Amino acid sequence: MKFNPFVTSDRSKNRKRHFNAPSHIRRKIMSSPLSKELRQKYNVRSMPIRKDDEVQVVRGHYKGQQIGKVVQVYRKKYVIYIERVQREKANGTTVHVGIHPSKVVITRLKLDKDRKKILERKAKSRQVGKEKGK
Amino acid sequence: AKIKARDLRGKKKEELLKQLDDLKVELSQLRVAKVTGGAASKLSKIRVVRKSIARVLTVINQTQKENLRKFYKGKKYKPLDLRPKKTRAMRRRLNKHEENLKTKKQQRKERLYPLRKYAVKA
Amino acid sequence: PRKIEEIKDFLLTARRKDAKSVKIKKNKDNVKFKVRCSRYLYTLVITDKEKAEKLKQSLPPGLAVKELK
Amino acid sequence: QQEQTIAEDLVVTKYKMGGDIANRVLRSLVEASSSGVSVLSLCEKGDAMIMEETGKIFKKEKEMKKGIAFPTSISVNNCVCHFSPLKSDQDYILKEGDLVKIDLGVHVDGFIANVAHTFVVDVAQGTQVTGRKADVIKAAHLCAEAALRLVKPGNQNTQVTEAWNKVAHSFNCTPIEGMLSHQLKQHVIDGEKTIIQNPTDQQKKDHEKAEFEVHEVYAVDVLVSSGEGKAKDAGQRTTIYKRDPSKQYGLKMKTSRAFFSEVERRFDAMPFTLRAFEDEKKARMGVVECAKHELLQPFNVLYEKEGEFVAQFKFTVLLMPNGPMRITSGPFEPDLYKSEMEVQDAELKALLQSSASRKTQKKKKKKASKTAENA
Amino acid sequence: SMLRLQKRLASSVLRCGKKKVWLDPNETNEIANANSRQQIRKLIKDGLIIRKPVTVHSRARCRKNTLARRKGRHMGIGKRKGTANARMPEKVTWMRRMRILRRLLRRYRESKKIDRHMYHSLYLKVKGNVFKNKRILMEHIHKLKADKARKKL
Amino acid sequence: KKKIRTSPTFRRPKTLRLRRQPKYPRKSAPRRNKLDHYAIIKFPLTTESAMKKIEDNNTLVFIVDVKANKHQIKQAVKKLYDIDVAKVNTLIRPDGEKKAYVRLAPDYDALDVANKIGII
RNA sequence: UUGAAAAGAACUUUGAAGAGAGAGUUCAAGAGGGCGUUCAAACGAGAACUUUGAAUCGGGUUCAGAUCCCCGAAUCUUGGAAAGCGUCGCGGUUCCGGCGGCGUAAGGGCUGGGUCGGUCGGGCUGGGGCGCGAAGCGGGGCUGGGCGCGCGCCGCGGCUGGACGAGGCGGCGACUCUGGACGCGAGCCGGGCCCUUCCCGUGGAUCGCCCCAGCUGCGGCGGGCGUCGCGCGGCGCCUCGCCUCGGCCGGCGCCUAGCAGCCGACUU
RNA sequence: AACGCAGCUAGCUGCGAGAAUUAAUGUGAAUUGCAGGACACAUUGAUCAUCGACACUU
Repeated sequence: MKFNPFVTSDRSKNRKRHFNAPSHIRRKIMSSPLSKELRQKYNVRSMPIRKDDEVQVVRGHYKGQQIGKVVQVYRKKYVIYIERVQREKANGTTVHVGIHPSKVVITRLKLDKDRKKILERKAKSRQVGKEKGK
Repeated sequence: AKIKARDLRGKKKEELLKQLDDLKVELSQLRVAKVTGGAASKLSKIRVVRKSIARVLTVINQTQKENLRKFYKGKKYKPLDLRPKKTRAMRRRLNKHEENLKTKKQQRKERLYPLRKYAVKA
Repeated sequence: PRKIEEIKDFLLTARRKDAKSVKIKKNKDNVKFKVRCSRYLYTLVITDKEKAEKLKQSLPPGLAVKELK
Repeated sequence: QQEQTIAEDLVVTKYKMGGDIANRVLRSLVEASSSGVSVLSLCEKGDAMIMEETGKIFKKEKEMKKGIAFPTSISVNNCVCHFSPLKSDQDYILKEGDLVKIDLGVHVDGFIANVAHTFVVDVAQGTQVTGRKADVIKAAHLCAEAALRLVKPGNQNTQVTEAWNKVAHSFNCTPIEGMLSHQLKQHVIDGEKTIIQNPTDQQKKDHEKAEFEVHEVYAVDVLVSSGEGKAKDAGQRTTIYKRDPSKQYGLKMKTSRAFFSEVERRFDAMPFTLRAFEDEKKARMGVVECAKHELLQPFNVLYEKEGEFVAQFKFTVLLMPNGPMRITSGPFEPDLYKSEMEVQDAELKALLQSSASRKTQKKKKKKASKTAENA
Repeated sequence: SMLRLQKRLASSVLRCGKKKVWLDPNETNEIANANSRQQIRKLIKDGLIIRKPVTVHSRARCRKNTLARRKGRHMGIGKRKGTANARMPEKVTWMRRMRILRRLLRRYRESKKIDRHMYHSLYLKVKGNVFKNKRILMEHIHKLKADKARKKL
Repeated sequence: KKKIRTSPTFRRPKTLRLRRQPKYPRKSAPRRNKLDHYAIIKFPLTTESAMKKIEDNNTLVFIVDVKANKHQIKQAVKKLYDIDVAKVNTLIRPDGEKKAYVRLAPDYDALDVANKIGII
């Protein structure tokens, strides 16, 4: 179950540590999986979402195979905006629909120097998990 | 330009006062350009100048106080802010040297009769 | 405002270093000469108009002379 | 009632007489540019040549109104419109490869011609223009032909507006939100039956719908941004004002009354600049109160992001019973701009492609009308 | 349309009340755009805003009657409603007679018609309400002098 | 005949009083002046009845700090702009600022001083 | 406590509006923002009620502050008329929101209670001097004649722009009129300068006055007699009609049961 | 306790004329109602947390 007396299994406290959590911890709540092929180039399973990286929806009304990149990450409302996922406002103008980052898979990773750490930090920790089985 | 704080920390006082009192000119100009309608290209700069004037003054004061610590190091008395301020009742506490002084009678009873490490079998 | 009765002590009160201006007003009957100083506006009231054109000519230089007629 | 329409000969002759003097001074001033020519000197040179040849013509008759309708505006790369600098303002020595937009207008008898053009400083005759400059300039030029050929009587503002959107975003550029291309009439530089582009929801809910009619003279302005299409002023001083006639307010300050009376004695409801008063201090501290109490509408200089390129084309057009007719056109060579992006909507390709082979003569459209019943 | 402003400024520059301020009801629009004092003053020399004359409170009803009460036409027994001490104070009449009689008795002292030994006698005669008025004191002196000038004979 | 007292009351004698000469200063550095010239004057006014003052009365009007007296206002307008101040007036306005009516010298003109500042 | 997400209701239509009727979003609007005194006129849509009209001091100033701001003075006359105010007039319509004229029965009090000669304020005259129309001097300029000058009225000439008719089994050239602007024919007529001349300023004479010189009287009126005139008039005496121009001094002169005039109050 | 501080700000909140924060250390691409402007992301860093430096009107 949970054998730690200093973390809580409480409902109303787990919800308060979520809905007004600070915005750098709120970054890693908004994580997202990878494809089944990009878990083989790297050795990572999930990774926090970024401003500009190609992604696709897998659940919901906009379910499709269209690799459209992220164009805004909006942590105040726990949501991201996709390029070719919009919605015709009745006015004539066109707004975006926001979707949750647990519902999208990343098929292209915006890679620079800060990603190469956290993609190698999560990679080294999964070989240490395989030497405790010998 | 980029008014970086660690950049400023190698300089003398005159160019830290030079770069201050002209940054205090543009802040006065934007307050002129705020009472005449203005424009957000000018009025989103008011915070940029203010938090830069705050940045130059801290690099002055952190370097000023740094020289006062270097000057009163080996002194019997330091001024009443250059001496530490943990809390009030932890300054009334005895110093380390006097926190464990034993009388000459006391350190004879600890010399002749030390606590032995014994062990009782059964 | 003091009133100067005689002409001779009007020229010296006008040629002081602090006397700023002279303003001449020609009324119907007489001519009043007014000299502004630091503390007082001194007034010379004189009626003989042949002397009033003499006195305007007999004034020290560098002293403002704006007539009021 | 009293004011004549374009139903007379001399009226259209005065429209020609304004448009060609604007074209003559515009071509001479474009050719008279180089890397380095002072913008203030250019605006002086433009208003000097307009005053010079306005003093040349029609001087037998002492009461005819003619002269500077819209003063000379010389904008920059980032800049948007209406930049006429002052003496105490800071002037830009021009430089190789800079987007220069030249705008000016001339009125005859209360009949107004306005013309603006956009090009590049000192691209040589063997050298050619590339990149995002060429993208946004060919964007605005295809928006110019889309206005030139999508305005016909019976339409609305909506068709040309929402075809400009597709042209500029097939160039992946954006029309700036909230401009008005104006209705011209007798001594009226702006009526109400206008053209919006890219409107926000209050300014299009309140933009009253209308229909292009016959015997009608419109000025079309196109300002396409190579960025977001959301321009705003930056604190640069507005030096161009016009007098709004219906407003009545008696100014309390003596300075502003002297200013507003000199405006009446020099130009009635015509746009003007603050250089003309040559003691500008008194004019500035009068024009503060005048602009506050709605007595002079300003022409606010706008900018955009650092690194932008906003292209402008303004021309008037005349509605005959034949339809719209071009009377002024800025001197443009579309071949020199190399833009990889262009309009890709195939119907809009054929729509803009149709009129390219049409601009051959203005009499071939009526010459073949006798041949229609021939076979 | 609404001229509460222009009525108020007009009464200031005319230095009168708002009762006496006439606005021209035909040229309402020229008056109505007047937001300052100088623009009010402009409309006063141009004759649109006029200070009305004072209403008439003439004194002709009450000055004819003064000329008839100067003669005593309205005094009577039954038009008076104060005491004879309240109408004309009886101290003031005594305080008048003693001015009149002592001054004429002082006229005869330095004009040498009476000596001191009669002036100081007749002064106490005036004090004791002996002499009714001036034409009684005067010929009482003439009879008093003649017999005293006859005691010299 | 030397220890003599002709005064019937023993008044306390006057003993010597030394002055302070401390071993160490109480506070580290002298504090920096926070109400300098650039913090006296906050912004100038541009309202329409403030514009009856520049031409028609030869004066600027600023919004100055409440902790500033008329000598500190006069020393500031001269220091920022290199000009000559005739007299200053003040009133604390009901918003809570302090509106100063600084009048320039008659040799100078406030139409050109407001030109260099920028409310013109 | 809307809803998963604001996709929070485009557009049309009645109304001045709040409010509706179609339309649209949504699985859902049975989820639509706390949602599971009289009369007349004016402005306005609308009028018993709104607005307009009739029944340490002085001066200025604002939409709102002034003994605080500006200007000026400070701690009968100077201030003082250059300011206010009352009128009258010109210019001008957000410079104009500026400027000039003219004005400011009984009840009391005041003076003298006087004649005449000398002196003085004086009043008057002679010598000399002062102001001036005008002859004349310095001259300014709506006069009388000439000249550059209106970039004129009327008509003519040439240039250039515009427009139009006509035509081909998408192809281009020709013809004509007028507008601008100039020059021409002074045919026409309006505004300024040069000479005597229109016109004021200055000095001397008459004329009017004053200084010096001469006396304490000079200037003026009405009736009878005489009476003449080139609108203007006039003269000499007597006067029981006159003002004796008045003050001081000095022979000189006494109202004395007190007058003469002038003003002025309200009372019984 | 009082009073002040935001480009658009009244309340709550935060802060003290360096005034919805400065520096340093982690972290590593945003804050967000509208805008604006930084930000090669190692020629140094938006943001949030921390908090040991500096500052702290009456």
